[PDB]
Amino acid sequence: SADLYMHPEKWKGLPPQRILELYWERMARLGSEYKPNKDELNALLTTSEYSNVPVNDIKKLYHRGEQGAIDIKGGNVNRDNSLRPFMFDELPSQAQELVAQHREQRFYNRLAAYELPLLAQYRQEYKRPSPESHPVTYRYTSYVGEEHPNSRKVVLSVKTKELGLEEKSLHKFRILARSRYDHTTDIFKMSSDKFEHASQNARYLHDILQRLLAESKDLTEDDFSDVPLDTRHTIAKSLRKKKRDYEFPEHWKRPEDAPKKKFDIVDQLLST
Amino acid sequence: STRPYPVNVEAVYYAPLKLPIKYGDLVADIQLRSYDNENLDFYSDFILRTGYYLGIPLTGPKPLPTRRERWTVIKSPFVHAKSKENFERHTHKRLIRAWDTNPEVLQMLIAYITKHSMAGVGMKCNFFQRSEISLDLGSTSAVGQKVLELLDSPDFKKHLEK
Amino acid sequence: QHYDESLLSRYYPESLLKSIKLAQQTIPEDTKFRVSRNVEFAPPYLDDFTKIHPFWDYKPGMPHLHAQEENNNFSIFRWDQVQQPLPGEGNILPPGVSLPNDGGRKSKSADVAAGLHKQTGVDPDYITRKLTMKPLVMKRVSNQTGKGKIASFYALVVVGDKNGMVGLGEGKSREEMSKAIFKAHWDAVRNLKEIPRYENRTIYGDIDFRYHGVKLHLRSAKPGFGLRVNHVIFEICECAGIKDLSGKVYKSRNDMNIAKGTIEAFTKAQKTLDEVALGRGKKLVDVRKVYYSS
Amino acid sequence: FRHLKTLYPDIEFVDLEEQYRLSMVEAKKRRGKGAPKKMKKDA
Amino acid sequence: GNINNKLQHLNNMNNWNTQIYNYNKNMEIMNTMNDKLINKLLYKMMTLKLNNMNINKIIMSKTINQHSLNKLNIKFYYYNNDINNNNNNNNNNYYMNMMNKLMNIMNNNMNNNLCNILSYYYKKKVTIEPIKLSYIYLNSDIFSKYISLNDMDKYNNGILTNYQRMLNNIMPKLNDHNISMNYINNINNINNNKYNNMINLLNNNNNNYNNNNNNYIGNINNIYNNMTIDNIPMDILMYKYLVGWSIKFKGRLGRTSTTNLLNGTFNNKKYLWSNINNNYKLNYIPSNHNLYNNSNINKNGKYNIKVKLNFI
RNA sequence: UUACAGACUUAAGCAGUGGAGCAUGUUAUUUAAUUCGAUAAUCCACGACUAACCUUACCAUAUUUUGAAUAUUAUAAUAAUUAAAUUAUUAUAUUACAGGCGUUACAUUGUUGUCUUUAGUUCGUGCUGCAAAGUUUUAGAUUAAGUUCAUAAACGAACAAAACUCCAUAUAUAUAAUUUUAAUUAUAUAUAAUUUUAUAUUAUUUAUUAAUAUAAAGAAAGGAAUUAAGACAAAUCAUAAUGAUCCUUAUAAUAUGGGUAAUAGACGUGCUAUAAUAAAAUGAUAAUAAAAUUAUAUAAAAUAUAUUUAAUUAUAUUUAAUUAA
Ligand SMILES: [K+]
Ligand SMILES: [K+]
Ligand SMILES: [K+]
Ligand SMILES: [Mg+2]
Ligand SMILES: [Mg+2]
Ligand SMILES: [Mg+2]
Ligand SMILES: [Mg+2]
Ligand SMILES: [Mg+2]
Ligand SMILES: [Mg+2]
Ligand SMILES: [Mg+2]
Ligand SMILES: [Mg+2]
Ligand SMILES: [Mg+2]
Ligand SMILES: [Mg+2]
Ligand SMILES: [Mg+2]
Ligand SMILES: [Mg+2]
Ligand SMILES: [Mg+2]
Ligand SMILES: [Mg+2]
Repeated sequence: SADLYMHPEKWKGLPPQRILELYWERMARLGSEYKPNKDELNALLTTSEYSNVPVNDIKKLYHRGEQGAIDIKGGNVNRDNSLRPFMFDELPSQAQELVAQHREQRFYNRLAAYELPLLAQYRQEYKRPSPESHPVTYRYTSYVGEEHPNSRKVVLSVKTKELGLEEKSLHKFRILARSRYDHTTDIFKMSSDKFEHASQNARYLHDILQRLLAESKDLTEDDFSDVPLDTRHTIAKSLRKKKRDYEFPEHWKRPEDAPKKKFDIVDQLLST
Repeated sequence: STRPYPVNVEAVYYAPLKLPIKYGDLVADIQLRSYDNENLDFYSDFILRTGYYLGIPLTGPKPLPTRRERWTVIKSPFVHAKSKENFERHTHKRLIRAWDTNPEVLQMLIAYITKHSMAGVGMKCNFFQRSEISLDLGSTSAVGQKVLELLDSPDFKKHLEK
Repeated sequence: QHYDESLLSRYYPESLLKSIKLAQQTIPEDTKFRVSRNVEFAPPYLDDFTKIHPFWDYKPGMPHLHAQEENNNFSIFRWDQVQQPLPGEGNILPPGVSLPNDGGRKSKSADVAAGLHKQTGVDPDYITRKLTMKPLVMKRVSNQTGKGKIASFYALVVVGDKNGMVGLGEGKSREEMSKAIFKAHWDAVRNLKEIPRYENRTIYGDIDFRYHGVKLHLRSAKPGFGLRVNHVIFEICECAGIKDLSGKVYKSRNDMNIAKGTIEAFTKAQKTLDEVALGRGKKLVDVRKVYYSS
Repeated sequence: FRHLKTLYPDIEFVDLEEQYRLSMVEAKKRRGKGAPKKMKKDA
Repeated sequence: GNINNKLQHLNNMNNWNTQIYNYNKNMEIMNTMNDKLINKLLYKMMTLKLNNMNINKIIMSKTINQHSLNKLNIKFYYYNNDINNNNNNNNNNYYMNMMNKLMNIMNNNMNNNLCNILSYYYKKKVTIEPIKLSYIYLNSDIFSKYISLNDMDKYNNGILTNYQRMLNNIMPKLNDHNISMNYINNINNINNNKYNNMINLLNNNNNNYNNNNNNYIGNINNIYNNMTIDNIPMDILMYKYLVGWSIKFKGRLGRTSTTNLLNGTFNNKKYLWSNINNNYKLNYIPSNHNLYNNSNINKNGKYNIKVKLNFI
């Protein structure tokens, strides 16, 4: 069990190595908050044969620590094996990096073989929103694993001809949108990042849309029919982009010069 | 009989499968960025495999133009501004697009690929939600407040007196 | 290919059967898989990925970028050993290389014996067991170059079996004196020669030999006389197997030239009684030996 | 580093940079090149 | 082939100690600054003392900070020479030496693990993976630090004739050419084993119209016959054998003196005899070569230890 | 000191420098200060990729004294631990000190400038000389050139290198539901050349050869990076770091203002100009680019004023879109 290391009373009867593993886990997990326990020492004394350590030493080592072991050793002078000869038993650190790369690849391969297939239980059939009842598009942005100010930005885009506005009200809507309407594409796009949360900004754009639609549909005082649509903003945008608006002349086409498929008996015979 | 290798294991040895786009309703744009292409491409391939099993038609990874940043330094610490060293950083970009998918399934994709992300890869996701014109329940600055407080303080009210 | 659950359930673990069933219901049997020539997702070898390799996979319980355990559920509490030992045999010893287990048990005589056997065909056992090597000259020489004085170690050694075979070798090394002695020991064995010995104890008569500036006067001696000669000549006689000898060195007493002169004298300045008899067609009798014969 | 002696009482860490500085201070005291006692504002 | 396989080339992402990309450039600068500071802090946590005369110095390499979308993994290599209890007994199985105590506070300690403290500094999940290297000449960074900090009594009055000799007998002088040619033969054999597998699987036929569009050759088993994890992986791994090493000294050990020790190979022949192509790390360092410098202070002052290892 | 070779130079050509004004650096001088270097080649728009304050290192005046660090010992305020003591944090105080663009690049780490030469160095074995040493043909041939090849009691190996390579270019495959469109593109992978072939001529060491021309095939024509050694004890202690030595109510720290922008002469490097193979206006279904930049922002269109019909230019008002193929 996960909490077994915290209950040395229950260690009695466990195999020798399991008791040592639970003794090492209690020391690693507690650290400076580790206090010797009698039950723990009793279990460790039972492993004096699995390790061949004198039962007396176990007690000292269990109460003294590294210092106790240094005394049992009799000295603290071990040869300096820092330039010992290589025994072709370990890999260089640069080769261990290439093995790590391969450990990662295999980790992903295993996920794709046996974990990704389980995701098919969550398949849901696309419930397409009708293009006519849902003409507005809200773009949200999310920077995964990052705090980015632009994540709050919300964009609203709709085709004016899909708003269900009459002819006169459609004209007033386009006049009042000003630079936010592109006559060439018929797209009305407005974005807001004024608020701190995207949900707040989405409502703000929604509220403005309702206000603009109400004013455009209230033609009791002014309809702005005399005022023609101003496209100067769109023209400026078009001049900054390159226009490849030329097509091959149709009267230049020579369909009689195209290669004619040849007759291949083998392919004709291999099909029967 | 030899050991059978099922289709799930075999798929790992071949290019990721892609589901056909039926309607063309773009639901999300996932842009991946890294300073190296190798992890970027590997991770992009993994996303396509995750989406397939989730039932998400995916396109890409479309390679976007690599951005290059440049810095020119003088090699010497104090003088000798005639020998200059060049340094650069390349941002590699990939675009994976999702189509004709419900929002819940799309969030599962983003959650899973986030849990199993690679080092040095960044991810921006633009979600597109088609909505109705009229919705139900919908979808003051610090400086201004201090100005009002300041204009009420005695050091300012003592002048505004008319 | 799609396989029935029965077959797949006899090779793959139960925990992985559900994934195989779902994959065989989502991937149509008529799928034409294509090979990617940009990104290599799979390894270069076949693997079902059903078993965790103790080395090629991440160690269960070890922290790493893709560890799936929670930070409070790692199971590596001992850090005194390498967590993932090398796979298979446990070593990467290149084919044709040997693990340097024993060092210092190598014998410069055995290294000379092995190399010389491969290069000249001499028996290793004779070199390592029958031959005795004695350094005669060990000094440092120097060459003046533009970079500076380059020092070198010079070693002159004599080898012999104490039974007539003796050889002189020279060696140079810029690194250490031990390498110079190894080369000299190597050279000496290649120069092994047989020297005539009268009764296997002394030389035939007297020798007055001139080697460059060295004047060597060697006289044969009675049995039990011992070696009463220059110290350089003494060592050579010991290796060669000369027991009784008297002599004096005149003019130049350079050790190097005494050793070479002595070896040359023992070969070019001696004539056996048998060789003298055959050349002259006469019988030569050792009176002392006949006096004690039957 | 100063917070390590209370976060991990069991472990005794050594700051070699700090230790090197303290040794240079004692050495200068022994050569008579120590620092003058700082004047007190009270004076 | 070499750059299309994870076992035959070093990913360029590994050339940088901070492996990160954030759209928010400010957060990326902050993470980079945080990685240097933590690296400095960890260097200060490697020196431990049990008693006045028992100071254990663990040699740590620079940290590899793997920043993913959800977590940060701090990977570093460390070398520790266990000089307190280097016996043949199992007494070490009943107490935690100082190095185990230090490694267990990285992730295991339930109350004050360093990962949780760092998780608040970085505002993301953090893991630390210490990897033990058994020799000091397997990593250029560890090797330089050991010499600089531990071998001073050997080169402070000139390079001892025994010290240099040890630094020249560390590795047997492997013949780089035969090792390079053995590697190229193994690649050719593996490449010729797969071509034969497909040629046979095609000549045996494993819709004629469909026999002009699809490229599916057949069962995965047959295509990869005799290509398993027991023979392919270990034969293609690169940078597996140390073939050269140069250790330089400099500074004041009343004028600075420089001593250079050079022993072995400083090139790779796998790139000349085969279509495999070399890569430059950071666009100026060859891939086989790993160079690091470590300085320290003595009575005279600063001296630098410059070590360069060539792994092919 | 000899000969040869190599560049170095020179020539030719284009545009300049040297002359005028101004910008800028330096010198000199001045100044309370005009901070300090660098200062032949290898300083002089150099450090410096921006000196109004800041930056700042200088000057005047005023002000601070354990100061930014670590540790020790007290005192408290606070939270836990432990049966009121302990431990944590914080503040204050205490003393070792902290701090120093103070001196020393000719004490240093690191970095850099300038140059030379690389078939360069070492190692192994063999061979010659008693030996220190030498390793011999050879002062080889050839190329623009290690370029390519040949050869000798030398033969190998290792690096040094060259190269391999990466880039560019040409082509192929993959990716993009061709409205993030530039598909005439983007970026991953792979291929390609260090070009090849024949033909006549001219030389040769004539052979299984070079120099040329000629026809044929091809998109094929350019770059890169790094070092091997050594010298100038060349630059830097002012990017940061170290020893020694000096300051410690001051050579440390902060604020206000000033200076670094002074001006006789001299020098370096630039800009503008001295008119007609050249300057100035105008050119709206808008002739024709590339590479960069925009969350410590890039700012459209419109309107107003200068200002006149309008345009143009400058600024204001307003702040559309985009945090980006
Ligand atoms: K030799
Ligand atoms: K000023
Ligand atoms: K003019
Ligand atoms: Mg806006
Ligand atoms: Mg305009
Ligand atoms: Mg644009
Ligand atoms: Mg000021
Ligand atoms: Mg100022
Ligand atoms: Mg000081
Ligand atoms: Mg000062
Ligand atoms: Mg100077
Ligand atoms: Mg000789
Ligand atoms: Mg197009
Ligand atoms: Mg100035
Ligand atoms: Mg003009
Ligand atoms: Mg135009
Ligand atoms: Mg405008």
